Amino acid sequence: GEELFTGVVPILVELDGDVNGHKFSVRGEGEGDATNGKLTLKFICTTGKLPVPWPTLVTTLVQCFSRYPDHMKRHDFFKSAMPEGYVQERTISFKDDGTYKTRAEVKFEGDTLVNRIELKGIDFKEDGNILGHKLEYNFNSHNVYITADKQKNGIKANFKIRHNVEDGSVQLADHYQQNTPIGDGPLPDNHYLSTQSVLSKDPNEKRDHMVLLEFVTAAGIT
Amino acid sequence: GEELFTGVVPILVELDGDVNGHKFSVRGEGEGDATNGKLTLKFICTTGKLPVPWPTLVTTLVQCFSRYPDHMKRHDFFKSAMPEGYVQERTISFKDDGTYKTRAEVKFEGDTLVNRIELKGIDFKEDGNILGHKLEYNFNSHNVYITADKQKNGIKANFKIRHNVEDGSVQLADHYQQNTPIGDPVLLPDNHYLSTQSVLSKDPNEKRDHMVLLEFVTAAGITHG
Ligand SMILES: *c1ccc(O)c2ncccc12
Ligand SMILES: *c1ccc(O)c2ncccc12
Ligand SMILES: [Cs+]
Ligand SMILES: [Cs+]
Ligand SMILES: [Cs+]
Ligand SMILES: [Cs+]
Ligand SMILES: [Cs+]
Ligand SMILES: [Cs+]
Ligand SMILES: [Cs+]
Ligand SMILES: [Cs+]
Ligand SMILES: [Cs+]
Repeated sequence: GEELFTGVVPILVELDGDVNGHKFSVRGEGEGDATNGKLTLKFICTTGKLPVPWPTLVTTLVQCFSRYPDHMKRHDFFKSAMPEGYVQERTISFKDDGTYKTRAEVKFEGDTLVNRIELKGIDFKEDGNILGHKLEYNFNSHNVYITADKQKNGIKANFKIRHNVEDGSVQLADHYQQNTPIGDGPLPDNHYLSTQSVLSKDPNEKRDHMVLLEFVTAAGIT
Repeated sequence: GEELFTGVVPILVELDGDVNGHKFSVRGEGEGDATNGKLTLKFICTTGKLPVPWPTLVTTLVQCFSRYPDHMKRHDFFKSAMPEGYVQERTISFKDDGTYKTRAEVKFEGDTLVNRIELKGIDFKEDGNILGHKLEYNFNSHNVYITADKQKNGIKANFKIRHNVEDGSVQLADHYQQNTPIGDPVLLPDNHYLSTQSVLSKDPNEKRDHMVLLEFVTAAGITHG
C-alpha cells in the first residue's frame, strides 16, 4: 500500500464526540508527507467551544503517514490497508477520571485521506484535568509498541500517555488500541513508532482550534 | 539589543564535556528566528560515539532566540545582554544518578551567535539510564519560570526536565540555572515563563553520531501590558 503516500497527500479529519452528554464536532484540514514522516494539520471545533482540552484529542485526531525506513517496509500495516483503509478502535482510560471510547475509519476517499471518527467519553469527573480544562497546550508520549494480531488480521497497541497538568502534576491516559483492515489483501513484527508533536495557534483564528505539526518515524531495537 | 534578532541569525554551538572521565566534543551549526521563536540546529560528535544520550545535552546545547510577545519586550533579558553576551551557569541533578555541571558563554562573534560551553558530569552509574543509554530519542515540552536576580544583575531559573526512558518510566533531570551579564545596562524581567517544544530527528546522510534539533520557544505569563 506504500504507493499513494509518496508526495504530499491532503488530509481531512472529522470527529463527532459526546463527553458526559456534551456533544461536539471537530473538523481538521491539512496535509501529510509520509516520505518525510510529516503531518501539517489544523483542527477547529465546528460546534463551538471544545468541552475537553485539545491535547486529549491528539491521539484520536492517521498513522499511515509515519515514515518507514526502507529496511522496515515489511512492518508497515497502515499503508498496506490502503486505499481500502483500516478501522482504528480505541479505549482511553484517564487515571482517576473518565474514559474515551473511540471508533474510527481511516480510508482513501478520492485523492484525499480521510479519518472519520465517533467518540464516546463517559464517567468523566471534575475538577479533573479534562472537563476542568487544566491540561497545558502541549503533547508528550513515546515510544509506542505495535504488535500484530494474526487472530483478527490486524494490529494491537498499548501505551501510556502523560498529559502535563498546569499545576505541575501529570494526567495519565492509558491507550488500548486495536486496528483492523476494511478490505482484504495484506502483518508486522515488534516495532515502535516515533511521532513528535508540536501544538500552536492560528493568529488569524478567533474560533476554538489547534494547529498541529507532527513528525512520525518508525524505528526498532530488535 | 533586540534589534539584533530581527530576521534570521546563524548559530554556532560548541560543547566540551567530560562525563565520568569520558571526554567528548559536540559541534553544532544552524540558524534561529527569534521573531517566530524558531530554532533549527544540527549537532555532531567530533570525538566519536557520544558517551551520553543526546536528550541530556539538549538543555545545554540559546534562549535569546525565544519568541517574546510585543507587550513583554521590556522583559527580554537575553537580547539586552547582546552583543557582549551573557554567562549561563547550570547544575543539573539527575535523580538517582549523576550530575552535570555546566558553564556557558553566549555571545556575538562577528554576525554569529555563539554558545561556547564547558560540561563536567560526576557520580554517574554505568548501568543507569544515562551511561547505560536507556533514554528514548525525544524531548518533552516544558515550562521554565524565569525570575530576576537583582543582586547579580541577571536572572534565575529552576526547572524539571522529564526524559522518557525505554521501559516506560521517567528520568528526572533537575535544572538549576543562573544567567549573569558582564557589566558593562540590561533589562531585568518581572516574573514570567517560557514554554518550550522540541523535536529531535536524524540526517540519513550522516554517518556520524549526530542530532538534528528543531525547537519552538515562546514567552508568556505577563498579563497585558
Ligand atoms: C498519535 C499521534 C500523535 C502522537 O504524538 C502519538 N504518540 C504516541 C502514540 C500515538 C500518537
Ligand atoms: C531548553 C531547550 C529546550 C527545552 O525543551 C527546554 N525546556 C525547558 C528548559 C530549557 C529548555
Ligand atoms: Cs496552511
Ligand atoms: Cs478511568
Ligand atoms: Cs477490545
Ligand atoms: Cs575523530
Ligand atoms: Cs543518546
Ligand atoms: Cs544526583
Ligand atoms: Cs514534544
Ligand atoms: Cs550557585
Ligand atoms: Cs560581570
